[PDB]
Amino acid sequence: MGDDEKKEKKKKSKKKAEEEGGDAPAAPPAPKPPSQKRRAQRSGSNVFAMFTQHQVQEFKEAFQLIDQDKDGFISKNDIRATFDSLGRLCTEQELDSMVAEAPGPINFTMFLTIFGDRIAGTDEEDVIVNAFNLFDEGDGKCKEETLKRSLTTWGEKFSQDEVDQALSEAPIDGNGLIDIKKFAQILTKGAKEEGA
Amino acid sequence: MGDDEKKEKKKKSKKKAEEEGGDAPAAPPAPKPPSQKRRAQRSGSNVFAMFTQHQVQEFKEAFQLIDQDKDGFISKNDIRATFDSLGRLCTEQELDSMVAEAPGPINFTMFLTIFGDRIAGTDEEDVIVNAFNLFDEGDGKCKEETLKRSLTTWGEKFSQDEVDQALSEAPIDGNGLIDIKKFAQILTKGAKEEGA
Amino acid sequence: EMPPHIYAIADTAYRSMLQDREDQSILCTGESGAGKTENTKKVIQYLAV
Amino acid sequence: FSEEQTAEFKEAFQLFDRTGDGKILYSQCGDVMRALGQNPTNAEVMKVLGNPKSDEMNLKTLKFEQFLPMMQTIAKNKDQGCFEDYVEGLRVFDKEGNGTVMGAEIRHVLVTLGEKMTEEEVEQLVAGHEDSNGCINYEELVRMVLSG
Amino acid sequence: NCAAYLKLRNWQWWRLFTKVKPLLQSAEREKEMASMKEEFTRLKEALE
Amino acid sequence: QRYEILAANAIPKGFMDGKQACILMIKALELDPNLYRIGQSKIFFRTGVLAHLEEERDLKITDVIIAFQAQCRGYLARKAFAKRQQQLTAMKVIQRNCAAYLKLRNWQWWRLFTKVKPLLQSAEREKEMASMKEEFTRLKEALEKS
Repeated sequence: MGDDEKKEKKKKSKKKAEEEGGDAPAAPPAPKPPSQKRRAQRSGSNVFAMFTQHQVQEFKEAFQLIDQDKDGFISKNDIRATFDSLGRLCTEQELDSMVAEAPGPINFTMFLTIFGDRIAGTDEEDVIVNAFNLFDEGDGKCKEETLKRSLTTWGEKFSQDEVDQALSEAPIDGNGLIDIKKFAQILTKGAKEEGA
Repeated sequence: MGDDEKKEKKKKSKKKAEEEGGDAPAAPPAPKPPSQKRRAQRSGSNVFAMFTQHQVQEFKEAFQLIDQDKDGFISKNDIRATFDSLGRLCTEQELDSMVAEAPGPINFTMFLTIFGDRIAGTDEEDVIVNAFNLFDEGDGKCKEETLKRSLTTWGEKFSQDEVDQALSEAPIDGNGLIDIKKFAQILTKGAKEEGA
Repeated sequence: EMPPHIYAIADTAYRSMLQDREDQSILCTGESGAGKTENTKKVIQYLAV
Repeated sequence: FSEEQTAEFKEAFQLFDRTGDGKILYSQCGDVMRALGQNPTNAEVMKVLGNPKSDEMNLKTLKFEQFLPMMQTIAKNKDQGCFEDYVEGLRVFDKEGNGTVMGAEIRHVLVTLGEKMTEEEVEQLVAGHEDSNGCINYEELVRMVLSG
Repeated sequence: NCAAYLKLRNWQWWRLFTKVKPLLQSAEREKEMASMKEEFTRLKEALE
Repeated sequence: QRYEILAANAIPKGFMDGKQACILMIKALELDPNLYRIGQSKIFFRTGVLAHLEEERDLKITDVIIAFQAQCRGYLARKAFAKRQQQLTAMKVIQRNCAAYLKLRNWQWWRLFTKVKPLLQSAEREKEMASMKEEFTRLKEALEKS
């Protein structure tokens, strides 16, 4: 007695992560004298925008977009014909691998199991403004000579090819590659489709 | 019938409050008569509207590391699981005190009313903060010695044991117990550590 | 109850002035070391509180 | 009083308690009464309280069938004024006779007369009913006090 | 980022942000209440 | 325009010359002929008199100027009563709390709303939206006439 509560603690699994991902742990609590389980807290949920408010909304609700045959999992044929329903298709191999970023049944939970956990990639846009915004000596701009000379000469170096591609894309005005716009040009509410 | 609404809420109400009289035993708790859902409505309760754009989606902004039922929930079987893995606790005695914020599906459409029930559930600010903020006079606080005189001499008289434990604990802050904060330790705007 | 004193006249002054709007002077008289010097600093000690 | 409004009074009582047992401080009597459609002078109340000084005025306790009879024992009332009474009784700062009233002086009467107002009480009743020179149109200051 | 435009614009699990993804809502009244928000303080402050 | 109602009985009939009606109010609390002095605007008093009759005028204006100050107190207390309109059952709740204090700092839904709560927009906002439109217009009008 003091026990029936603890019987019940096991249906968490029966629809979240565990039925794919014992990877994402059920964490054992509940020591029978039930004064005890006040030690089991997850203290400190903060960093930069983990659910960013124009992204992870969409991802999850693109389960209701990416589940095409409306089964409740995501097949090889789900990701495909749903990308075809937008446009640019991956080959079945590219898809196969993109499914194999999980062990098999990428359903509603396995989907977000790999989605959230992957917290790393590219730099944040406000860091990317700091990229050239920390080089300027006032409130001003960036002299074009200095952005050309740097990309080729300094530290990690580009090829000519690497600069010229970046240069037809690069918004030159007043001999000054006003950096703030080019940063938004590369990474804002960016392109679809490439994942999931 | 409508007891169906109340079986879904003998699941979800039960989310308030049927076993709540725990160590202080077997109280006259929440009633089965349907009108009384609105005595469970006491002050300290804010619940944001359905297509919230987001004060309700902020619960998605943490969703990942909480849930059970991921088509997207926390059931009976998830505060009669999750609090033993997230915020506090329960003996069969205090069972559905805390587990009375989920004896039945906290759907996302109920995450809504669980951070709703966070800023609501257990006697929240208008009760707790004001328990002493009403004994208080103004931009003030209450005197330490006078609060010792209370706890023992006023009403159901308590023991030495009870005073000593609640003495070493009492936030004595300038000859006066910082009552507003002894209660609202549990509240404000700068932490994302416990309960949820 | 506020009677013959440098104070007494000074609250007569302080009240009237503000009613009547005629400005007020308090002027000691009389010879050497006759406490002009002080009865002044009383008008000072009066209005100060 | 009807049970209806008396229930509202039961609450206006119930709210204002100390040790938690149906006990209101003497101090609170007139003020609660004032909200309850009444303006009982401190002198009127002091009669039906039994002349306390500040000490036992702050210390002595009411309970509901001391409060509610008091409420009533003033409420059915004798002289209580109207516009005509209060235009004369507020021509009460006319300086020459002017149809407009004295700014400092309206504050002072409120400190200086009978029921001595604090600075706080004085300023609140008066403020912003004067003009640039500090003349208050009493003909209106009257209706302001008499309804609200 | 500059070499990432030249190279890293290329995986399978990164560039999925728009087309049918602004159709998931939770941004409408914000677009107005960003511009109105700026006017909201521009109205509050100047008044006070 | 102060002593007025020392004689609530003497003055009636709406309005009344200043100067004269003052003799009517002043006589009604004895105010002896040799001790008060009338000019155009100023009144002058002898030692001892002004002031105990100002004081005793507080005692004899009572009737309407105390019932003036009363209306004020009224009008104000309506707005200002506050301080004790409260504690009762919440004090008894301190006792609920205290019987459980051993289990109080020990609490379930504590802090997990608010650290990632600078980083987010969409806030109170639906409560805002309707009332924000109402707020937008009002804020304009009030700035205008200032």
